Amino acid sequence: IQRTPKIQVYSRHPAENGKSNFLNCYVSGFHPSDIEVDLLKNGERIEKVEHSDLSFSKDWSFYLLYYTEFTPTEKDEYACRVNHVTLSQPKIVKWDRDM
Amino acid sequence: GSHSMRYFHTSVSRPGRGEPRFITVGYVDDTLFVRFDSDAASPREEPRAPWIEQEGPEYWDRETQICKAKAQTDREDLRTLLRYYNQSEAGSHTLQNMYGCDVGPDGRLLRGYHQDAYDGKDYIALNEDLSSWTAADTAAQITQRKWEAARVAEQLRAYLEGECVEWLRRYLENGKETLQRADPPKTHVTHHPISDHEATLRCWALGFYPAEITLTWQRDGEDQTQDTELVETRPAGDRTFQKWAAVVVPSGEEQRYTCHVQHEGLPKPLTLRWEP
Amino acid sequence: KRWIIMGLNK
Repeated sequence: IQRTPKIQVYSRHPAENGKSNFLNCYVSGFHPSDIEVDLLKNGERIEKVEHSDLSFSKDWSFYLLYYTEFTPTEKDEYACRVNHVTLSQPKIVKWDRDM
Repeated sequence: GSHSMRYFHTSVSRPGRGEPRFITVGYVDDTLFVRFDSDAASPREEPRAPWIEQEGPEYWDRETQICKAKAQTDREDLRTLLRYYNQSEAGSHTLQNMYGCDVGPDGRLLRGYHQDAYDGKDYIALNEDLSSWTAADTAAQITQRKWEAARVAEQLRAYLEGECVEWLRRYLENGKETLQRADPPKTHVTHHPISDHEATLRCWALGFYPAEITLTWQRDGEDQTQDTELVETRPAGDRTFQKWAAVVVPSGEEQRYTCHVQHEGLPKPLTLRWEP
Repeated sequence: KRWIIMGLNK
């Protein structure tokens, strides 16, 4: 069995341009556990990104939080790029500060 | 209120790339407090909450020994299950296990758990009686026969009714500052135009703990279950959680809509309306 | 506090 990841990209605190915050990509509901997750700034991979230890939900599907410190601006674009065996190509979800 | 302790374990084989990866984490309620990862440079059980740091080196050495032992039994079991399912040694396979206890406000055992899955599917579980097993298939029936012969259930019941409850009580006291504090959600309603004729109303709940929460939209007192987009509750990264619920509303009918928020940190369930 | 048991195999 294979289960494709759900993806949410969001900040720890409400986004205010020029104020330090954390950018989060929460991936969940997936199986198997092998997954590639990158945080992007203006299309390019962010280097220092940390993640939680693998755990799972009641239906056995896995979840992980990937995160990095960031200071958002008006211009800068952020995104989460996820690859998994269930995906024919990597899925990119853009950060929308209203979601 | 009621509380829980849970340990989660995952082993994932990787043929050609060394021994299976083993990761285990422990939670009290929605708070991570210990972890062990076989791929760490010097793998040890490590603290992940401040209230567990006070446990002495005997505790940490023993918890490390137990995790390492579980990693080993899982490695053995992955090989065994290849036989049970007539599978080749070429592929990656996954074993998962969760166990633990729920207690009520008085600290008595409400329910115990111990369940296993192979390749993301139920394999074998201890029943709620803590005395019998449910095996998912004929392979798992072999394990059931073995575990019945080794009186596994009796020992598990002893743990679940004893140490599990007793140490959960200990942790709840030592960590009472956080574990016994509910942080209520900070709530707001936002409005997002889609077109001339419609807009999105999004009801937010931020910074809450524990994760359990109910967010619902009503239109003139009626639940909009079918038309509400509800995102999965998500971690903020600082102990707390976030969630939102959204409805698409015909422009003009906004006031027929109210968002309702239930959280154990809320004395009265909340009623929110959109305000321009 | 983890459960301790010996050579529990499937």
